[PDB]
This record gives sequence, structure tokens and C-alpha cells, in this order.
Amino acid sequence: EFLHAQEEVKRIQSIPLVIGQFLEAVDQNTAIVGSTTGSNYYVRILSTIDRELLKPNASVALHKHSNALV
Amino acid sequence: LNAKVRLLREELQLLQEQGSYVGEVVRAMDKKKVLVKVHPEGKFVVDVDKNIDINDVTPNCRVALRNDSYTLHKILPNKVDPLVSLMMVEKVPDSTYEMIGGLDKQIKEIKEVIELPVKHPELFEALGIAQPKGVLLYGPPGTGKTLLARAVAHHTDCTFIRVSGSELVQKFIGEGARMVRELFVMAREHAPSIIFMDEIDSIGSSRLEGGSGGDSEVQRTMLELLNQLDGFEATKNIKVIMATNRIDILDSAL
Amino acid sequence: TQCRLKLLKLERIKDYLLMEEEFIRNQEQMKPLEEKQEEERSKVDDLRGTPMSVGTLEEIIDDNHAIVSTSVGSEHYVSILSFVDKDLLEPGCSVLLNHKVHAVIGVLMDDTDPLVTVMKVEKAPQETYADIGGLDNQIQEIKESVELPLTHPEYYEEMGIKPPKGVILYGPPGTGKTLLAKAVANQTSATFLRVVGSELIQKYLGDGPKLVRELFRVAEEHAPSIVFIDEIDAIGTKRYDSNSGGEREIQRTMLELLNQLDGFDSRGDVKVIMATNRIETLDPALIRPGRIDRKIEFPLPDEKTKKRIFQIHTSRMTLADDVTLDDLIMAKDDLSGADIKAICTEAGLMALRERRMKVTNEDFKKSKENVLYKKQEGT
Amino acid sequence: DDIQQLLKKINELTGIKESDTGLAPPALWDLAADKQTLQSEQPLQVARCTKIINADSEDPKYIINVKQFAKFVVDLSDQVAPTDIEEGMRVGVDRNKYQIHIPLPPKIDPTVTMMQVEEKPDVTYSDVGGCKEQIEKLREVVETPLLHPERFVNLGIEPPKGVLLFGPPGTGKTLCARAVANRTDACFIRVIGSELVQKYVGEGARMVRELFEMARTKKACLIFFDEIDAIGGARFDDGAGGDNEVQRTMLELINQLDGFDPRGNIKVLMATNRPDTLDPALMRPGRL
Amino acid sequence: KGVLMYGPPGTGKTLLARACAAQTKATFLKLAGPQLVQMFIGDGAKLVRDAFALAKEKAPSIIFIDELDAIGT
Amino acid sequence: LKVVSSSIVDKYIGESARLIREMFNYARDHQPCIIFMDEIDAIGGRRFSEGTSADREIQRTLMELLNQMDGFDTLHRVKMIMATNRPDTLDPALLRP
Amino acid sequence: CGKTMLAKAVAHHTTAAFIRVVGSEFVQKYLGEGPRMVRDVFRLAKENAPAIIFIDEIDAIATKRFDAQT
Amino acid sequence: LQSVGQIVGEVLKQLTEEKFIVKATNGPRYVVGCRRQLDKSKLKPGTRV
Ligand SMILES: Nc1ncnc2c1ncn2[C@@H]1O[C@H](COP(=O)(O)OP(=O)(O)OP(=O)(O)O)[C@@H](O)[C@H]1O
Ligand SMILES: Nc1ncnc2c1ncn2[C@@H]1O[C@H](COP(=O)(O)OP(=O)(O)OP(=O)(O)O)[C@@H](O)[C@H]1O
Ligand SMILES: Nc1ncnc2c1ncn2[C@@H]1O[C@H](COP(=O)(O)OP(=O)(O)OP(=O)(O)O)[C@@H](O)[C@H]1O
Ligand SMILES: Nc1ncnc2c1ncn2[C@@H]1O[C@H](COP(=O)(O)OP(=O)(O)OP(=O)(O)O)[C@@H](O)[C@H]1O
Ligand SMILES: Nc1ncnc2c1ncn2[C@@H]1O[C@H](COP(=O)(O)OP(=O)(O)O)[C@@H](O)[C@H]1O
Ligand SMILES: [Mg+2]
Ligand SMILES: [Mg+2]
Ligand SMILES: [Mg+2]
Ligand SMILES: [Mg+2]
Repeated sequence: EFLHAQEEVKRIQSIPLVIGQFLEAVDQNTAIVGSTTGSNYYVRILSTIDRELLKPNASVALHKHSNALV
Repeated sequence: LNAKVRLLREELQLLQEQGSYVGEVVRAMDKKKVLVKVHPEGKFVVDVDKNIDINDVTPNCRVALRNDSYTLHKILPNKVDPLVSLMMVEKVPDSTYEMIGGLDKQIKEIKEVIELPVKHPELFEALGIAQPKGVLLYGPPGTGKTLLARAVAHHTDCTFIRVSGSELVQKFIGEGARMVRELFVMAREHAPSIIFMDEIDSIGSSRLEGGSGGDSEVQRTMLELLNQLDGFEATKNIKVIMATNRIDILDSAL
Repeated sequence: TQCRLKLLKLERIKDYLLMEEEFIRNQEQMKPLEEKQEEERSKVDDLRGTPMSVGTLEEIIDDNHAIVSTSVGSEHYVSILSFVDKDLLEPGCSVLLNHKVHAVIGVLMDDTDPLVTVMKVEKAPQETYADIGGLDNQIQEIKESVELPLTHPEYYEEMGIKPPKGVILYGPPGTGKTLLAKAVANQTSATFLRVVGSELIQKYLGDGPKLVRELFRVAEEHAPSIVFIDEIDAIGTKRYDSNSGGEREIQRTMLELLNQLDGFDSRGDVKVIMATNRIETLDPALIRPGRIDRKIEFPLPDEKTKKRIFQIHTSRMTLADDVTLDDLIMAKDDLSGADIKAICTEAGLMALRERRMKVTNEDFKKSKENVLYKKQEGT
Repeated sequence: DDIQQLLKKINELTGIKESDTGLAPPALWDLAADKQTLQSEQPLQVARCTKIINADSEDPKYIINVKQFAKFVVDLSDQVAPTDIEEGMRVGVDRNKYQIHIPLPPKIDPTVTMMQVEEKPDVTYSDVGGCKEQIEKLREVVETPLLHPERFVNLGIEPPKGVLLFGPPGTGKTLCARAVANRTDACFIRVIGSELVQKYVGEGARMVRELFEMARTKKACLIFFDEIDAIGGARFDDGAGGDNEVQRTMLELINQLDGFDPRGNIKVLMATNRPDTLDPALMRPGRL
Repeated sequence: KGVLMYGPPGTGKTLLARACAAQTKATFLKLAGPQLVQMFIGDGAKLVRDAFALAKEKAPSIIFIDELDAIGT
Repeated sequence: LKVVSSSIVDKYIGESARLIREMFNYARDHQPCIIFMDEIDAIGGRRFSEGTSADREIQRTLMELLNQMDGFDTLHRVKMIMATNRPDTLDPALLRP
Repeated sequence: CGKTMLAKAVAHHTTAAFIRVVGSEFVQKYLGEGPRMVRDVFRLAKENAPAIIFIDEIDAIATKRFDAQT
Repeated sequence: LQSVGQIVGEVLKQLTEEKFIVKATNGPRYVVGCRRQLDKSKLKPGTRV
């Protein structure tokens, strides 16, 4: 069921996504991103993600209307 | 294990709120309302969440902000100050007394003019003389006039402000016309401070014509303004350094 | 005496007011009057709503409607809502619109100016007159032009004559123009604006008149004010290249100053003090009697005066006994109170290279010889 | 102490501060504002008409150009007669169905120009000496035609429009105008010569343009160009576009007191002190 | 193609176009020289092109440009 | 292509560079091709090094034009005929052999 | 003289990644999209090291004057 | 009246086998899916879709 939950997360990564730009961590799962919509955001990061490919200034995907860094 | 898996099954519902806008606090009102500037948009006066004091809100710090009601959800970690940043866009690379050598006599003199009045102001109040501000260096270009200036500020432990006027700094500082005292607004907050010039004509005699005194404005004002600037004369932490190549050219008013 | 015979009636006015309010609160909803008012005020934060969008009032329609410009710049013909002082609604003012309904809930905020932090000064200039040595005529017309009309406005009214409007302090550099400025900033306790004459030239065209417009406006908002302009020469002699149109743009900057210094717009209670050391290069129309009324001149000090100055900076020091004040004064000649303080300051410093506190007769010889090459060299 | 008790209880039963009003009458206003929420047409998003497709047709159409800067074909008003709204006229539309509703209050553009309007100063015609032809010339051409317009039309003439005041500094060019400014009791709009020098190319000319648009509506104005030397220049070529900016603003001022533009009935004072500088086409009769 | 009218001021240049545009009845397009100078790049170019295109829709037309000194050398 | 230089200059936050970049794309595909530009002086000024935003804004579209003539992406069957009545004002790099 | 001449040579023999950008590509219509366009060309050079980036003209990018109002 | 409009953008760069990265007309870039009736060889960094 830990495995189940990891299969169940997936849905959030449903296409289509909005490419944005990671800016900086905050806590151990929340970060500051910037859509290519112009705005910034303070969103939850999706658990189970290579936590440290995340930093440099890497491109990321946000979940259209919720903006979760998936 | 139960707790962990419970979290991950519940998470999919946590990831549905529309997120949060990051604005910056401009300044607070009294009614537990705060004036906040949302990055890509205008400004909004907003309520604050009860868990964050109105005393932790401070003009210029970054704040989260609910994606609908716009309350101050949580204070973000990253405060943003330009003088801290601007100085890194001039890249004037600070050095040490070990790097400037073969000057010596000069090093020892600026220590009597900048180091002593910052560290031991009691020596000039006891002697009975007013603290000195203007300090003019001069010699052919590339004799270490800036190299020494960078250092002196590094051992004294003051903020070092290269002034140049370039419009790039005016994004960090404010508006051109009034921008004079506007610099002293940033120096004073990080005092003690050494505002630093770089009188051009370190490249030619075309900098001594066609305009007729282009960088001798950054000091005929700074310095005229630095005898009677606010109530900072009591504790004088803001020196000013300019450096030419030719000491004959300075405008007689200097 | 009579003032309490007046009180005995003022109180009754208030006791009556208390009758009405104390009864009509309980007639309203059997509660305090500020508790009913607080029921309403919380209900107004229901109307007001959260957030509150800042915007620009562009124009007022008499009908209690107004065209405002939100952040986007999109205009909206909205309505002017409850609990708004319509006398705080001028064009260009920042207003609080409802984020959702877009109607001016009002200007419930103290919109700030960052130009007043530059122009105004919250000083305490240590130098008061009595620290200006031996220039005494100078010390007074000034008091008759600035300080005295604010202390004793009954003399001028009793005589039946307007107080004089502005002064120009002019003379050779160093003599004490800006020192007199420090003195009168200290005392009067009027709002004291201060702008150097050079600051009236900036890169982009047209701002010259604009900066000049907004300098007086500031000083008008805070009346009674003093507007000192240190070194008004720099507007009209030294230039900076940055400005466009060259000298023609300098003129229109001056013509603006020249109007809003006299002009048409019925101003009042803003003194003006213009310092300068080139007065012969000012457009006469600027210093026309009735625009500026008194031209104090600052000649180089005498010999006995030049001794009171050199005696005033040395007063905070401890001089060795071999120091003859009268030998160092006459030694040089044609000293400004700036040169005097420059010889005092240097020598006192020579004593700080030696770790002493006795400025010796030789500290003043080295000093006097390093301010003379200073005057001789770099000319 | 007792007058301080007076203030204490005044606050205990009114209470004001950094609050938007005195809070005394607006407590009921509140209950009219709950009728301002029901007012659903409000908010009304403001735009401008630019082109009427059909007018004689049963179905008028318009082309609204809103502030999001997308353009819509729209219906006519839902009540206001379709005779009122011509093209150009700024007009407010509803934001849901971009339905034109309320004609304006046009020429927003007046923002700085707004502030040139005057509120009567404190000098009268007795406070001025040298009352020769000096002041009797000026009244004759600027004050008398607005108080008694019947005696100029019965004779069959038309009095002259503009009046140039010029003299050495401090001889009452402004004083004699501070004077006429209040006694006239007709709309008075003085511009300061330097305030028409703007930053951006041909913004100055816009300023002038908006100034007469505003003065033609208000029937019978004065405009009092004080100290015109800025934008008072005289055409000339030499070098790299000398004063080409300011110069063009003047051509706009010239052009609106003499072009085709009949113009309403607005008088104009110009007080220089350096008439030697004014452009001849600005100076000759029929404009001054 | 088009006639110029130049000379001293006030001799009656603007008076002749008034009389011309009221006696002929054609489509007469009034344009003053400083109305074409806009602050936004190229917008002054657009208004000129529009003017001539609006004159072709209404042809036969007469465009009277006043104050050619607002477009110097 | 017959191109009056005054028409490919508009006001939309750096859009006027697009048409030059675009006007060339079009030529490369349909080559052979001639692009004629009448009164090149409109977008072929000097340089200035002091002017306003309007001027630093045309100075981009020019600089752009000057790199689509001789950057890397060499042109092949494209011909271009400029025309002017004042070639004293043209940027020396536009008149460079 | 052969600025663009010489870099054109150096772009044949470089035996490395070579990312060539036109001076004006950095500007564009959509607001904020300039900064994101810059970040990209470096995060691409970073990954593909060793790499030369070559901007053909820096006359639209690093000019001496800036009007803060436009 | 049954048809609608489609948003014109460009293919910035193919990601996996089925997800592309396309840019809108303005900016908002997307990770997007695609009709399986399209020749995946024609879609390539540069083309419009
Ligand atoms: N008559 C004087 N009595 C006492 N001190 C003086 C006198 N004149 C000048 N000083 C000293 O010199 C210092 C600088 O002089 P001040 O600022 O008055 O020069 P200034 O005449 O304004 O010169 P500038 O023409 O450059 O404005 C003063 O702070 C003061 O201590
Ligand atoms: N004829 C007069 N009668 C009474 N007072 C006069 C007369 N002429 C000038 N004055 C006085 O001169 C003062 C200023 O005059 P005013 O400013 O009108 O001159 P001006 O022509 O406007 O000069 P400027 O060109 O400097 O604006 C007035 O306040 C007034 O007291
Ligand atoms: N030749 C004429 N016959 C009759 N009246 C004339 C004549 N010339 C001028 N006028 C009168 O003089 C007035 C001014 O002339 P007008 O406005 O045509 O000058 P303009 O040459 O167009 O001006 P500018 O050179 O300043 O642009 C006219 O309104 C007209 O009443
Ligand atoms: N040293 C040389 N040997 C051979 N050919 C040369 C040399 N220098 C220049 N050229 C030739 O002259 C042309 C000019 O050089 P290039 O095109 O690199 O100009 P550039 O310096 O990039 O000019 P710009 O300043 O316009 O960017 C080249 O295309 C080439 O034909
Ligand atoms: N006395 C010195 N000791 C060490 N390096 C020096 C010295 N003088 C000059 N240099 C070198 O020359 C560079 C330029 O000198 P600097 O005085 O900073 O420039 P400027 O010409 O603006 O005065 C320094 O950064 C340093 O590398
Ligand atoms: Mg002084
Ligand atoms: Mg006057
Ligand atoms: Mg005419
Ligand atoms: Mg090249």
C-alpha cells in the first residue's frame, strides 16, 4: 500500500502541464516556482520526486490549475 | 507505517488548492492590515493570518499569500535588500592589505582618516576636532587607488558602495532626479558605509570636456549634503572617497 | 478668570451632548454607542471586503461615481461607496477598490512621498548663531526676513507692512553663507527644505520644471516652510551633458522656478533663501525686487573678526602654550572662515599622528604650510 | 482638565482616527451601499466607441474598443436612445455582455490640464496703479465682451480675441492679470509656459490640444499663457534639430487659434516679458 | 498632384483652403501638421497611411495639410 | 518584396524586429527572391549613443537586419535593392562592402 | 574586419557544442519572456559542456542608457 | 457551428515518445499529448502545431 500510494500519486502528473521555473526551496516539500505565465507561486512539491535534480534553476512542470510541482 | 501511507493516500487531495501568490510587504497598516505588492500585478491591502505577529511583518520582506482571500499565509525565508545585491552588480572585487603593497605610507594615512574616526570616535571628541569626511586619492590609472579603497573598507568592516550613476543601479535604488540623498537612504541603513567614486578621465581627456564636469556632480552634492544630512552628523559613519587621475582638474568648488 | 466663565458654558454644551448620545444608544439597541458603532464597523468590513485593490482616481463624476484605473490600467466607472471622505478624492489619488465589486471603499491610507525624505530634513544642526563669529550684519537682516516674523508676527502686522520675501546670500566662497543657513535651520523650527542648485539639472528633458514644481508643492503642504537653495549658480553656469537641449532647457527650468517663486498661484508662508558665490551670473529677473527682497553680502572677514573665528574653533581644543593665535592669523591673509577651520583642523590632526593632545606651535606651522600649498596648488 | 473631559467623551460617543470619514453620517450611507451592491450594472467597465456599422438599420451595431485592448462588435444600449452615442465618444459598457450603456464625460486625456483651472485670487483693480489706457485697454477686450455681449452685436462688429501683455520684469503684467482673473467671473484657465514642455515627442502638442478641447466645451473661457518663452520661441533651422521639440508644440498652439477651427468664444492672455522672441506668425493680429 | 501655398504669415493661406473646401463640395480632409507627431514609434506613420487610405475610400478627395513646418528637414 | 521602411516600424515592445526576421524567412523558402527597401533611411540611421528609447528601439531592428545579411546563415538566391536620397545618414555598417 | 569571419571559422573546427544567438532574439513580444529566454541558453550550455556561446551583436543588449518609464 | 478553434503554437522539443513541449502564441509553455494519428517524424523542434 506504500506501493499502491506511489501508483496512485501518478494521476496528478496527468498531461497537460505548465512548464515553470524553480526558484528556491522553502521547507522540506514546499518551494517557490514561476510559471511561464509571469507570476510566482508558493506550492507544495509532490512527494516522491528526485529531490535534488530540483534545485539549480531547473525546468519543472506544474499541474495546470493547482500549480503543484509534480 | 500506517501514518506514512495515510499521508500519501491523502496527499492527492492536498494538491488541489490553487497554490499561493508571492508578494512583498510594502508597509503595514494598523488594523492588522498589511499593504502587499503582488509580483506581476499591483498592490493589495490584506488581512493577516493570526499565527504571524504583525511585528514579524517588516517592509521589504517576502510573504506568501492565499490563492483566493489573499491573507498573509506564511512569511517566506528570503529577505531582499538591494545594497546587498546592487554591490554585486558592480563586482568591485574586495581585497586585503596583503594585496596592496609598495604603498605603505599611503595605507597608514587612510587608517588615520577612516579607521580611527570609525573605531575610536572618542579620540576626536577628546582632542576637540570635527571628524573628517572627504578623502581624495589621485595618481596615474592603475596605481591601486581603487584597490586600496576596496581594502580599507574590508578591514574597517563597512558596506562598500561603488557609485557610478549607470541606470542599472537606478532600478535597485529608485528615481534618477531625486537620486542623491536617495543613496544616503541605503548607506544609512547599513552604516557604517563608504560611498565610493571613480572620477572618469582614467581613460582620456574627453572626460574633461563636452559636458564640463560629469562625475564632479556625485560629490559637489554628496559632500555638500554630507555636512548637513539628517541627524547623522552626531555619529559620523558615512565617509566618501573619490579618485581621479589628475588633481589639477577638480572643480574649484571641490 | 473669564476663561472658566467660558468653561461653565462649554461643559453644559457637553453634558447636553451626553444626554442625547447616552439616551439614543440605548434607544438604538440597548447597548453602548460605540458598541452599536462597532456592530456597524465590523459590518463595514463586511461591505469593504478583503482584499482591497489600490488604484488611481482619474476623474470624479459628480453623481458620486468615479472612473478609476486598477493595476492593469483598465478603467472602471464605479460608484463611490459608504464611509468615504469625498474631500480626500483628488485626481491622481490612490483609492481602495473592492477586489470583486470594484467600488471605491475609499482612501483609508496615508499615501507617501519619497521626495519629501530628500527635500525635508529632520536635523539638529549643531551650529547656532553665536557660533558664527564676527559676521553680525549678515546674522541680521536674516532674522528680520525669516526667524523674527515667525516668532513675533505682531510687529509686522502692527506696522502694517508685509514681511520681506526671500533673501540672497552672496559672496566669495568660504565666507559663511551655508553656515548662516545651518544657524537658521536650527532655530526657526519651520519645516526646512534644502535643494542644491545643481540638482535642478537631470538627464531627461522636461523634468527640470517638474522637479521644480514638486519642490514647492512639498514646501506648501508643510507650510510654514523655509526653502534654501544652496549654490543656485550651478543651475546656470556648470552644465553636465546629461541634459538635452543644452542651455535652452536650463532656461525653462529657471523660468519655472522664476514663476513659482512669484507667479500667479497665490502661495503663502514659504520663505526662500538662495546662496551663491557668482551672483553676477543670475538672470536679473530671478532676483528682481519683489521676487527676492534682500541681498545680504558676505565679505571676507576683517582682522579682528578673523581672530574671533580662529578663536572659536580652537575653543574646543587644548593648545600648547607657545601658540600665538595672532601670529598665525596675520601670517597668511584673505582667509575665509573655511580656511581658518581648515588650519585648525589640520594641526589638531598632526597632534593625533603623535598620540598627544597639545597642538604645538609647530603643528600649526606644518598645517598652515599644508593648507597654503593646498590653496597654492590645485588652483 | 474639564475641556479634556469634553474631548474624552466626544470620542467615547463618536470615535474617529485613521478612518476614512468622520463616521457620523456615513453609518446610514452604509445602508445605501447595500443598495450599491444590488446595483449590479455596477461595476461598469469603460471603453470608447470607434465605429458605428449600422444606424438607420433596425439593429444598430457598434465597434467598442475596451481597455484590455481587444475590440468587440456590440449591441446598442438597452434603453438610452441610439442617437446619443456617436463615434469617438467615450462610453461605458457592461463587462459580462459588452453592452454599451452609459455615455460619458469624454476626453479623459485631461489629467494635468485638469489642474490649470483657477479659484480666484485676492487682488482687485484698485490695487493696481498707472490706470491709464493700460488697464482700460485690457478690460475693454477681455472683461467687457463677457459682461455685456449685447452692445457688440447691435453695432455689428466682433471684438478682438487675444491680448499680449509685455513689459520689463515687475511692472504688473501678472498683477494686472491676477486682477482680471477674479473680477471676470468667467471660466479662467491659466497655463504656466514651462508646464507645456514635456518629456516625450509630441506629448507637449497633445497637452495644448487637450487644453482647447476642454475650453471649447465650457462656453466662454479665458486662457492666460503666463511667461511664454518656453514654447514661445521662433522657428529656425540650424544643426541637429535645435528646439525641434518645443518648436512643434508652438505650431500646435498657433494652429488652434487660426487654423480652420472657427473655435467657440474663448479669449486669450499672453504675458511675456521678452516679446522680441515670439514667432511672427504667433504675433500678428487675428491671433493677438 | 498637389499645390503648395507659402508666403508671409496672415496673407491668407489658411483663408484660401477654407474657401476652397466650402465652394467645391468634394471630400475635404482636414489635417494639421503637429497632429501627426506621436510619441509611440511609427504611430505617426500609421495615421498618415490611414489618412490617405480614408481619402481613397471617399474619393475624389482633397487633403489639406497645414503647417508643413512640423516635419522639417 | 516591395517594402517601404516606414511601415515595418511599429510600437509593440520589440515587435518591429520580427518583420525583418520574418521578411527574410519568407525569402529563403521561395528563393529566388528580391527584397527592395525604399527609403532605407527610416531604419538605417546612425547609432546615436545618447538618444531616447524610440531610438534605441529602431537601433535593434537595424542591428537585426544587419545580421540577417551577413551573420552565419548565409543567403543564397536572395537579392536586395536599397534606395535612398541621403546616404550620409546611413549606419556605416549597413554601407560596408 | 572579420569578427563574424573569425568566429565563423572557429565554429567549424571547435569540436564542441556551439550555441549561436542573434543579438535581438533576446528581446521579444511577450512580457517577462526575455529573462526566461536567457536562462535557457545557459542551462543548455551548462548541460552540454564543453560549449561556446557566441552572441553576434551586443548593441541591443548592453547599451549604456535605460529609460525607466518605457 | 459545431467546430471550434485550436491554439496555434510551436513544438519546442519532443520529450518522451508521447509527451511534447509546445509553446503557445505568447508564452505559457506546455507538456502536451498528441493524436496518435500523426507522423511523429514531422513534429520536430521548430514546426508549428
Ligand atoms: N564667519 C565664520 N565664523 C565661524 N566659522 C566659519 C565662518 N565662516 C566659515 N566658517 C566655517 O567654515 C565652514 C564652512 O563654511 P561655509 O559652509 O559657511 O562656506 P560657504 O561660504 O557656504 O562656502 P561655499 O561658497 O562653498 O558655499 C563652516 O562649517 C564653519 O565652521
Ligand atoms: N502698477 C502697479 N501698481 C501696484 N503694484 C505694482 C504695479 N506694478 C508692479 N506692482 C507690484 O509688483 C509686484 C510684482 O509685479 P508682477 O509680478 O505682476 O510683475 P510681472 O510683470 O508679473 O513681472 P515678472 O515678469 O517677474 O513676472 C506686485 O505684487 C505689485 O505689488
Ligand atoms: N487676402 C485676403 N482677403 C481678405 N481677407 C484676408 C486676406 N488675407 C487674410 N485675410 C484675413 O486675415 C485672416 C488671417 O489670414 P490666414 O489665417 O489665412 O493667414 P495664414 O497665411 O493661413 O496663417 P499662417 O502663415 O500663420 O499659417 C483671415 O481670417 C482673413 O479674414
Ligand atoms: N583577413 C581576411 N581574410 C579574408 N577575408 C576577409 C578578412 N577579413 C574580412 N574578410 C572578408 O570580408 C568580410 C567581412 O568580415 P565579416 O563579415 O566577419 O565582418 P564583421 O567584422 O563580422 O562585420 P560586422 O561589424 O558587420 O559584424 C568577410 O565576410 C570576408 O569575406
Ligand atoms: N599596489 C598594487 N598592488 C597590487 N596590485 C596592484 C597595485 N596597483 C595596481 N594593481 C593592480 O592593477 C589593478 C587596477 O588597479 P586600480 O587602482 O584598482 O585601478 P584604477 O586604475 O581604477 O585605480 C588592480 O586591481 C590590481 O590588480
Ligand atoms: Mg556654502
Ligand atoms: Mg509675471
Ligand atoms: Mg494658417
Ligand atoms: Mg557579423
